[PDB]
Amino acid sequence: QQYVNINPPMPSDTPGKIEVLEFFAYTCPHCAAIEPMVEDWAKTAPQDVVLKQVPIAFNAGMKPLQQLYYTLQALERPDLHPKVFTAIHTERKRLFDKKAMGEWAASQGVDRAKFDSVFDSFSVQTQVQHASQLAEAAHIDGTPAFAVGGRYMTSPVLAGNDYAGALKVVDQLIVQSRK
Repeated sequence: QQYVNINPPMPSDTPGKIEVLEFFAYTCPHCAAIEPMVEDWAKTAPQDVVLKQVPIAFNAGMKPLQQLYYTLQALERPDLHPKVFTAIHTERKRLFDKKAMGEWAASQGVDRAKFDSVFDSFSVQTQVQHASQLAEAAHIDGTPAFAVGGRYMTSPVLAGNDYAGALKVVDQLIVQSRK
């Protein structure tokens, strides 16, 4: 009813843990709205569950925003991740290409040369490719969306058009994923 099956199931990337993938995009207003609720949910999630946030690209212009996510993670600035949403949606900053992104990161204390180097790195390119591979295998059709255990997919729309309802379904799917 409030979720769909992923067939064939996706293989697990975290032994002994149930993976929850939140597929998101920085440009998605609902991803921005749900982000603090996801961060709060992650604080109380079961210890055998791991949350991964996976940036997606439905058109090629979204690929720099995938690179931005993995660049901030590689620079060990996860504090800047929620601030990207705020900068784009509340402060109306146009953080849509590498140049604007690097200027914004530099204003946040990131060395510009390191940002630019990491943004172009093979490691980031591989993570972006993997993010799009995961979205393809999970049969993504919008954001925000949640894949649970590599086997089930839900979203606020599927869970009765409600953010908290989506996370309640995620909780139900976690129990199901343990069998």
